[PDB]
Amino acid sequence: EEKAKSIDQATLQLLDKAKQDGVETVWDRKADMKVQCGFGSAGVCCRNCSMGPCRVSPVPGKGVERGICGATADVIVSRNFARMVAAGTAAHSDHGRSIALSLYHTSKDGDIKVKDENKLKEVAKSFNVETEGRDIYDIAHDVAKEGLSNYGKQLGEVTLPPSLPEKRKELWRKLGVYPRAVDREIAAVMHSTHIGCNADAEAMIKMSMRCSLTDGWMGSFMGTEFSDIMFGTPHSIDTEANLGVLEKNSVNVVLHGHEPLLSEMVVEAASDPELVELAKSVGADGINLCGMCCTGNEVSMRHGIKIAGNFMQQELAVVTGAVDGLIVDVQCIMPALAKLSKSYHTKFITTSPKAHITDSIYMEFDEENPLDSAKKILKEAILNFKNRDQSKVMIPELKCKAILGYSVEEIINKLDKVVNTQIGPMQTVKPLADVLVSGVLRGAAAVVGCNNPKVVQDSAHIETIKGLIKNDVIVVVTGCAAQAAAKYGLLQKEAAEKYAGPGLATVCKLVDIPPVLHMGSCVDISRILDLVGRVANLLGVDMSDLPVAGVAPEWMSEKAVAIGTYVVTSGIDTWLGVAPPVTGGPEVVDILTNKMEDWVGAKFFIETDPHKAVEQIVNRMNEKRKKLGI
Amino acid sequence: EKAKSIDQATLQLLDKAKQDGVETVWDRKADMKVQCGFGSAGVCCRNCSMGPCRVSPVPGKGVERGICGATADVIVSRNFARMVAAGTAAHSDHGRSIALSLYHTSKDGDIKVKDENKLKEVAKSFNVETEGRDIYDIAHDVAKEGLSNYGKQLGEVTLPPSLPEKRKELWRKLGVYPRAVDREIAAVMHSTHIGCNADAEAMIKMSMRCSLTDGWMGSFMGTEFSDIMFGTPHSIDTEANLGVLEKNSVNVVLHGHEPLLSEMVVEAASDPELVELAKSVGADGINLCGMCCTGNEVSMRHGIKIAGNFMQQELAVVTGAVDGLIVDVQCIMPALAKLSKSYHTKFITTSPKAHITDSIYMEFDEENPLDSAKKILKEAILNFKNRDQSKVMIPELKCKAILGYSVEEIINKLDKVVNTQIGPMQTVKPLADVLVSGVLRGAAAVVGCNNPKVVQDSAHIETIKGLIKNDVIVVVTGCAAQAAAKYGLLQKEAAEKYAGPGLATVCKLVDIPPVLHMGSCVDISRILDLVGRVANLLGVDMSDLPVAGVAPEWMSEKAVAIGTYVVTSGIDTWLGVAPPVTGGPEVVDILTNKMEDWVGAKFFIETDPHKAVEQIVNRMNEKRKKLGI
Ligand code: SF4
Ligand code: SF4
Ligand code: SF4
Ligand SMILES: [Ca+2]
Ligand SMILES: [Ca+2]
Ligand SMILES: [Ca+2]
Ligand SMILES: [Ca+2]
Ligand SMILES: [Cl-]
Ligand SMILES: [Cl-]
Ligand SMILES: [Cl-]
Ligand SMILES: [Cl-]
Ligand SMILES: [Cl-]
Ligand SMILES: [Cl-]
Repeated sequence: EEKAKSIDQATLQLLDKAKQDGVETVWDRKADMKVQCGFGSAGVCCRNCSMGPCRVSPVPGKGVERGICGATADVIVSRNFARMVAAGTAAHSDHGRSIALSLYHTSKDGDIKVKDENKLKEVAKSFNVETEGRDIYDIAHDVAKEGLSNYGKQLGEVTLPPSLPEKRKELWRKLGVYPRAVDREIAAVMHSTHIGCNADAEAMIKMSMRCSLTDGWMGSFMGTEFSDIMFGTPHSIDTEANLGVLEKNSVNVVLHGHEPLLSEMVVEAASDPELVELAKSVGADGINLCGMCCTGNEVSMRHGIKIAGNFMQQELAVVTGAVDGLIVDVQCIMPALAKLSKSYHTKFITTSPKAHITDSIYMEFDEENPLDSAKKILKEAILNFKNRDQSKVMIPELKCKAILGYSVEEIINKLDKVVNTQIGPMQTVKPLADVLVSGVLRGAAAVVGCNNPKVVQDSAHIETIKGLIKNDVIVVVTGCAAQAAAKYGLLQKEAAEKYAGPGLATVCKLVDIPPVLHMGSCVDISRILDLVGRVANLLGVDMSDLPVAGVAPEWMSEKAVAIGTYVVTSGIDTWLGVAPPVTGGPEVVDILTNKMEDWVGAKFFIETDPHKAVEQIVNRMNEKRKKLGI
Repeated sequence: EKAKSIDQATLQLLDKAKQDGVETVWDRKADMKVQCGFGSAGVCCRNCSMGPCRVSPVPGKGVERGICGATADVIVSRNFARMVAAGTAAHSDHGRSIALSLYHTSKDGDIKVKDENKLKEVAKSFNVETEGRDIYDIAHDVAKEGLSNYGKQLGEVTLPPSLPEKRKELWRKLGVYPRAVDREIAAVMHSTHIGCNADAEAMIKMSMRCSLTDGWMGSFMGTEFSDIMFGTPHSIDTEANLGVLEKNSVNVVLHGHEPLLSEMVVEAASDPELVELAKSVGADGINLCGMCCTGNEVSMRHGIKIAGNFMQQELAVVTGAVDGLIVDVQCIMPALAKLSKSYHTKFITTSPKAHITDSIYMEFDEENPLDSAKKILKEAILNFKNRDQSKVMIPELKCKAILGYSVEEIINKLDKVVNTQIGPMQTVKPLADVLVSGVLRGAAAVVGCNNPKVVQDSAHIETIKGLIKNDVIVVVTGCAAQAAAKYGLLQKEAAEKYAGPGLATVCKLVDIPPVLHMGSCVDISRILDLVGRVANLLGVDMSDLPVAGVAPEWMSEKAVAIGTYVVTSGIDTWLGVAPPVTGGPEVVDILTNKMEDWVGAKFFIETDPHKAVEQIVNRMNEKRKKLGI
């Protein structure tokens, strides 16, 4: 009768417990919202000044046509869209900015240090920083200074990655969307969306495209590249996923958020002899560290830390009654966790001055003394195990194995296994390019995205991934979408025979990989751009000429909008499972889902049905294959 | 039905607009009927696709939290902070463009260093050497240091000297000291994103830190660098209101905010070739008029007649005499594109930052600025040939006004009341003297745009008139200054007609009107400078002086950023239009109560201007008693 809440049995079990406990969840608050405002849902409501609030008609020819200022529905909708990109870009901007500042404070006998010297030497080449006969920390600081300039330089040209084809750069230049400093483009969009500024849908949407580029090729890239320098480049690693990872007799410390420095220090803190003994003093087996959302992906990729769950599972993790400490930093942390943690012994600890949540324990993460600060927070979670009500604990016995760490460096290393020593070249993406041109693999898709109560949890993610791998399309995943697959069991070597098509199953067996490749967090989507870029450069074509696609089956965050925008602007078609608020703007719908193709060689596709989406992705990929002659 | 405006010229053309069958901002306001109450109270959130969400502004009843679990106070505080971030961004790009122009100055170039003295003083603030060096070498170094304040990630930002050290340490202690301009905008846009900040007090403090990068930096730099290249304003005469348009002349109206284009269109209007072209088409000459901030910037430095303010822009086209309406960015109603189709007027858009569909687009080349301005102005001149003199109607109503009261000019004027054998010269001591003596009960700043929720110019005039009667010297900027220019308060004659005993006496001695026009809103930085200078001269903080700010009819997000930095700077601010904060009880308490305990000043929302004037006078007397003056 009522639509299912989720496809995961562990999620469905804890949802029943939440009802019996009397607590409210995101699914319950969705029902409370009832019918959602159509004006806001169509994007035709404007609040960019105090002359309104204005609400024009989404159906042209009837109702109120213009806003008080004169803005038409297309103007209102295009500005509303722009601001989402600018907000999404800002979330990834501060993320990478913080990583770069950490790189600037690295020392040989310090809490934060350079782990991957080889990666730093390569990154230093792109930023024009010398490496010959110099201290790795002196290079790291000069690189950090050059990287930080990309955020607010007002003169000169910005440094872009080598994987970005020159054809794509020239296309942006001629279109007028070449990126500038990161914070500069955010201000540019915010200024033009102000009352009495831009009133042209095409120009506004182009401003968002320019802004979104500073996220994917600058904010996220540097965030990913510098994280690999300081914490290590990820490689194929095993781990367990789903809420079944929590242990009843151990202290459970769940890390949620996005910033990787705090989670890297809580991992090291879990290995301090004093803290391991304090856990035993309280009556625990040990310290069971778990992750959720990006911060969890960033730790499972590098240290194989177990994943508790994705975005909409964050409330149900507390409902298990086994989370002693829930340490959060920034982004995608539902404020409900403060009210929910009151009904349990769980301690909700906020650490970033960027994300303060009312009625929550606030323990600021001292970046000057990071390891000491991490130990102080972890100690509080350990001591809280004393207040655990073991009789009311209920951790569903449902976990799944998964393989991740599939960075571009790791994928290239694995592809070397299928290269002949006497013929083929080494450490290049050629094996992947060869399989795509031949036609063994119909194409390569990137399923990324969040969880939305408008879609059954994980339903569209699994249906979409399944359908693509069945049609010989290798799938790469990141963020909550990657976790959704890890929970189902698609991130396993044995998933190739079970779900992959004829060609993909052959490639999986030869290269020895699962049919779905976990490439990391949403910031790690820059690795997908890097991979697709290398394939394009190796074949001497632009990214728009390859049979590639991006999918966001379930998405909410303004970050997903910026991600989609920079993916389409980079030349990769993107399918959206959740419809953005553009319905009321006919010109905006035409631009996003049609005219855009003429500007960047790619377009948006809105499809809520995942079965129809895979049909469209395959047909579109084939169209691009026929044009290229492959 | 309520009156649409108090100005007779405006009411006359509103009748013509009806007869011509054209739409105006007032018509579209009526069409919006009962505007939404969730958006009005600020309890509607669209920061993620899980929404839209709408909680109840009335605690206890209706939906309590959003889908993510965000309470009303969070939703309201995030919505308020985004208004500040947007307002700050608008001024940021304005000043940034000015700093880039300062970096491209040349001895034999279109953009030059007109005020060398000001640049030398500004160089001291940025720690740039000014001894035995080319003025353009100093200008480029000052421009580079100014540009750093927009995106420096390491080190501290440079703030102007007028800012008291007490105020700086107070911001530091509160955690709202300013970082780079664009960096702070990113910080607000980030913390407002789903799953980030969910504390009203923290969010409102983040917005205050962001707003400070607008007043003491972008707006301050924008004003300072503009005075260097285009000249520092001094007392000048001009005429205001739509009566300034001439039926037998080429009427070129400059609307917008950017000053470089306007400055170049003025220089272009003197090109012999363009002067003769105006004669070839059969005109008396080139009648240059301005509107909104851009019109203020040109009227402050060149006395260019002011056609009107924000809600009069459509009515300027309705006269049927505007041959060319050249625009750039900020507050250029998009309605002008459709409205211009009913008349011969050529609506020209010149900025890639503000493209408007169905408008003639002539990009203003910043590499060849004078040649670019000449090419745009030529199109406006040639359009005179397409005028239909039978459908023209310019109200025979204009007003004389005096403006150009920069801090330098106010000080220069105050030196005439200083004995050659006692007080120092070029200081604000005479103004602090009258304020401490009690002759001037205080000093209020009336700034702001125009909103259909309020009768056009009604609150501006009633507030200004009421403050000057109660011996409170009034300083004005933007549409509020233009409103006063049209009424006739920016005249020396207005002191005897509308000012109190003390203020009328001071006006007679200093030889000034009772209301001083200090420029555009980027020129509100002059108000901060002036108040800051008085605070430093008296060895106190800005929150200790009997000063206040008023926004009787605001609407722009810039106005929210202005108000926020004015309160954060220590000056109490009154709002004539209620912002979208009603639905957040904690947010209301923070802005209108706890803020006083954080920065020594708070917000006051009052729609009735007569009540607002009483509240301002009482609050000033309260601060005077605490100081013993
Ligand atoms: S503010 Fe807009 S989106 Fe929100 S409830 Fe009102 S009309 Fe709908
Ligand atoms: S900018 Fe225009 S559409 Fe938006 S609230 Fe203001 S008058 Fe209405
Ligand atoms: S921020 Fe919260 S209340 Fe707003 S749309 Fe998102 S989930 Fe809903
Ligand atoms: Ca890079
Ligand atoms: Ca393995
Ligand atoms: Ca701490
Ligand atoms: Ca100065
Ligand atoms: Cl390669
Ligand atoms: Cl009327
Ligand atoms: Cl019209
Ligand atoms: Cl006409
Ligand atoms: Cl002084
Ligand atoms: Cl009157």
